Amino acid sequence: SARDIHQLEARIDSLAARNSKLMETLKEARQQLLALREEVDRLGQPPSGYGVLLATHDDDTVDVFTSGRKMRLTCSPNIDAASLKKGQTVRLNEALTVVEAGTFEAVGEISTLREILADGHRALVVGHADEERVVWLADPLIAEDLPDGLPEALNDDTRPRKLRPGDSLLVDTKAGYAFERIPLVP
Amino acid sequence: SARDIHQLEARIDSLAARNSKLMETLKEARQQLLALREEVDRLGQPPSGYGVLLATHDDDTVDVFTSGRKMRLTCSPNIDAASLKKGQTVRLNEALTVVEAGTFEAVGEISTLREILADGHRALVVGHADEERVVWLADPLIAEDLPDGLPEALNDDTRPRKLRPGDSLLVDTKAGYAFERIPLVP
Amino acid sequence: SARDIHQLEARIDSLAARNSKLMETLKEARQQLLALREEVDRLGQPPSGYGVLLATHDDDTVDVFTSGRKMRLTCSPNIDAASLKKGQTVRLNEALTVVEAGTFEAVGEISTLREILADGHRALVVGHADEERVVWLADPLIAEDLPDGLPEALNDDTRPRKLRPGDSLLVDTKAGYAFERIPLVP
Amino acid sequence: SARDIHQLEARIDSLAARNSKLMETLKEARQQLLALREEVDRLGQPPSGYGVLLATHDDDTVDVFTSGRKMRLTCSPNIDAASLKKGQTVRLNEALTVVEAGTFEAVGEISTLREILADGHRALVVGHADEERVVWLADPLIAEDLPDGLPEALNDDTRPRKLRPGDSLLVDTKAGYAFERIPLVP
Amino acid sequence: SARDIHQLEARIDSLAARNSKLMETLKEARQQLLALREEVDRLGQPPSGYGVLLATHDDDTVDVFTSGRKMRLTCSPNIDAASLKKGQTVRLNEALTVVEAGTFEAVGEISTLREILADGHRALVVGHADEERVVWLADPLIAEDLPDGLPEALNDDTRPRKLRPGDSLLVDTKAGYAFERIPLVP
Amino acid sequence: SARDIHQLEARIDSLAARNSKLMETLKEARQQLLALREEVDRLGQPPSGYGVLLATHDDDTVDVFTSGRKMRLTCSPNIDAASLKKGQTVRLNEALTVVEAGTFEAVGEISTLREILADGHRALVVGHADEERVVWLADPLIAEDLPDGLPEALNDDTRPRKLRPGDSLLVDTKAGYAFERIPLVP
Repeated sequence: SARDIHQLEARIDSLAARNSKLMETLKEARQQLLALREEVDRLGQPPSGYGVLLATHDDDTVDVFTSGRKMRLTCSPNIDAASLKKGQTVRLNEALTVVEAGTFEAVGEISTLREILADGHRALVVGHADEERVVWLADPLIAEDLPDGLPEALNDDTRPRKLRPGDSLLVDTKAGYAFERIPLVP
Repeated sequence: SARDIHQLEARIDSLAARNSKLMETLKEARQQLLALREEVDRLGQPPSGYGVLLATHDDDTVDVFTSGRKMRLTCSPNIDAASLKKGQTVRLNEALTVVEAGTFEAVGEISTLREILADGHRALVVGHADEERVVWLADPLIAEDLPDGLPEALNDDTRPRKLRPGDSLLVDTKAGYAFERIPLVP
Repeated sequence: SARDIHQLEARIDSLAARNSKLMETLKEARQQLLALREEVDRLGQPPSGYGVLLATHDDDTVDVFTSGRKMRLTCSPNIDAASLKKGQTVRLNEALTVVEAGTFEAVGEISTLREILADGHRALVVGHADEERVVWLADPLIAEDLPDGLPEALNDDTRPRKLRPGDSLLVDTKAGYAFERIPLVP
Repeated sequence: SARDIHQLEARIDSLAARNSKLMETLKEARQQLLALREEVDRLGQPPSGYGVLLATHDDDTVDVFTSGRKMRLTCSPNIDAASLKKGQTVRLNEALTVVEAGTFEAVGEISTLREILADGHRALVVGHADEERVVWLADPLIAEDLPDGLPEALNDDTRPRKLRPGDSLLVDTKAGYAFERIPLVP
Repeated sequence: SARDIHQLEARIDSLAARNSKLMETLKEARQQLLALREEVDRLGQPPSGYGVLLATHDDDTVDVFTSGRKMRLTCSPNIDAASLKKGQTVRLNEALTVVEAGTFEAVGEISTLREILADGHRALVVGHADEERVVWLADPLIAEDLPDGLPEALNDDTRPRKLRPGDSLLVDTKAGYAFERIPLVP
Repeated sequence: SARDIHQLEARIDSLAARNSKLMETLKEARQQLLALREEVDRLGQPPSGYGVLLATHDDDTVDVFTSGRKMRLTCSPNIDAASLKKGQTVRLNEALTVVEAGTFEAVGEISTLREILADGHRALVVGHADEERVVWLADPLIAEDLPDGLPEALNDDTRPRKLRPGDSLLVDTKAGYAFERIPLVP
């Protein structure tokens, strides 16, 4: 027979055609993604401002505290929402839209703390003119595996301990955070 | 005339399984380009303001306290018309229109409580250097079912009670509320 | 005669015509007013800000004090400019245009008062760090039929009196107002 | 043929007095729709700013002090180019252009007067905690015809005088003026 | 010959033409300048703001300090850059662009000064609550021909001297300037 | 026929030297209209912001401190990549993009130095009333080649040294740095 031959020579074209047009739509999608993901680094571009991170949400939002208010902010793709730590300094572009995580604020108000609260997250800190406030503790100061502390009879060690009613802390009253311990010798 | 039909059946059987390896990788391209495009499509929609709740109105409206000032603004169809409590933190969108309820601002100044006021609603508190301001109390400080306390002849106070003058309670002098009590120890 | 009949049948049409077109222009004016006055309630719509009222004018203006300056502000139709009392919290829409009157600011700075002034409107109040300032008194504290006083030998009454050099007042140093008396037990 | 003419004379006499009841109610519609439309047409024109007057210039210009800062701006044709006195309240329109004179800011800080100054224009006053600032005086404190005083050997001072050091006078340290004297009593 | 005559009658036109068109281009330039220089007085027009002059550059720019930041600002033609004195109140139009020079600030914070620095330009002033700060000195207080000082035994002269560890100064802590001496008598 | 040729040679010789007096004054018009137009063309280009330098990044970026806040922004491909020192006063254009090094903010608060810190980068200084803050030090306070000092048994300290606790050093607590040291004398 001579109809089968013409029936195949027709399927081969009906398949070469679907192969030309598919190979192209991929290039179109792989060009498209390299553009969208080039866009996401355009988001992390300077000039950018800095807020403290108050708390994490489930739906990829953050309570950040920036420019003096509590804001609830959408963050970038590029940023890993699990590994965001309470009270860490984040970065943010024009329209606020988070784009990095960062150290902890390292400079500022010192105040001595008077006790840790039932919560286990908040301190009674006492600032400078016998002023008392209640801050959140930056995850790093209640942190899981922090050494007992040991006594105070092999003198000044200052290496990282769990928190004592005595220590001096670096805080941001404006925000609501503790941040780090400090050696004082009074 | 029979090799002709192998050739064909062999170009075919070869394309249709290149056609199906592409089918499958183009699927897994669209599925990454569409999950990314929604994340980015979310970053477009503006962020959220937060503010303290100052009083319900027999209107639809509320007196909140947002980016510094005392404003009166409407609620969205979807939140509990009047069953949010005086002085809780709420969320607010771009055009300023409440949309959630929340916790209780839980960090801030500590004052002592000079005496609850005339009408059982305001307190007169003394701040950090003696200066006396008069604050609204927020519901869970005067809710209906709070134990009279007993006098103090067994020790421990950590558990909910009616406000006795003397108590150190926490307060946001720029907004006007007190928000929770503090387990004092000397 | 047959000219009079045609002369009336012509006046009746010349009057039926003026009656069709008048009945319509009214509907046009009564629709127009229901739109203008619907607009005036669109003005009192949320989101809205709140200022203190300094003093009233003849030509429907107010000296209000909102967001930190003195402003001379036009108010809404809906508003009864003679029932406005010096130092009364008003409300204001987007472009500042008053739209309600209201209670009295109820929370804030307590200070004690050292004397009323020859004016009979202004006080020497003495705040917290032996700081002295001079506020306007909210009409309610010099009000006409304020019961005299009587001594203090049937003890604590705290029901409304005329104002003593003793009492503690709720003020807004920012604005310049007193607002209410307070029972301090001392 | 005579009933015909009653009928007519009776349709007429009936319309022309429906025509005149409408005439009159449409009048009283236009008279409410036009009195309202002017009130609303007024709410369009922007509100007014206020500021203190810092010094006449032999130009047309004044150095006033408005939304917090110290600006120099023109006067409107219609106010008396030179006859307004150093440090009185003035009104200002949207494009900042003075338009009125006013009273004297009548409420604020109270300082004592340490000694009038070198040139007879500035005072050195001590504020509420001991800081000493140096303020301009406003005309009615150094105007030309003020009683030399008398020593004090009969009591009551409430009447206009030349400033004796000691006198507590009232002042607006962020703007720089003093504004009026105060009856002391011990 | 008759070709020379036609050769001159042609140069005279070729020169009358260059004379018509030149006389016009001048009017065009002299009209243009009277417009540009009319523009430069339109720049010094009210409403205008007031900054302190920090330091002068060579390239017609200034470090002024206005509205709380340090700014490097271009000034107008009309203004003589080498007659600008460190710490002199300047004026500035809408877009900041200097347009006058001025007196010195005249009112403000008094503090006594503990010493002049090795620099010879900066003082250790000491403000009110035993607060120490370090200001630039307005040229006028280290000025070249400042008479000596002399002892203090022909009593209070107050007439202009060179600066002592004793005197009280008028300063702007916000800017960083001293400005003038003051005769206190304690 | 010969007067004809004087006439001509005399109109010519007269125009061509009016033509050359204009030539020359039009030159001196263009030369003033173009030197002015460039001065004015400069006043168009926006002014400059300044801010403190908070830390180099192994990116291309810096953490500066500008119009009050703490931002991270890029450098102009012409300033020294990372050989600018921590906490020096840089300048910034309109779109906020650094463009220069500068001196050292030389005026401000004076504090005493309690003890240099753990990692030799932050100090803990006490301020003016007793509050203690923790500040970044700016290169020249801890650069490499600074004399150990010697003890105090001959006098005069004015010359560069390593920071001994006690020293009064200047500092800008809102930004975070200290900046230079002060020759103390009791």
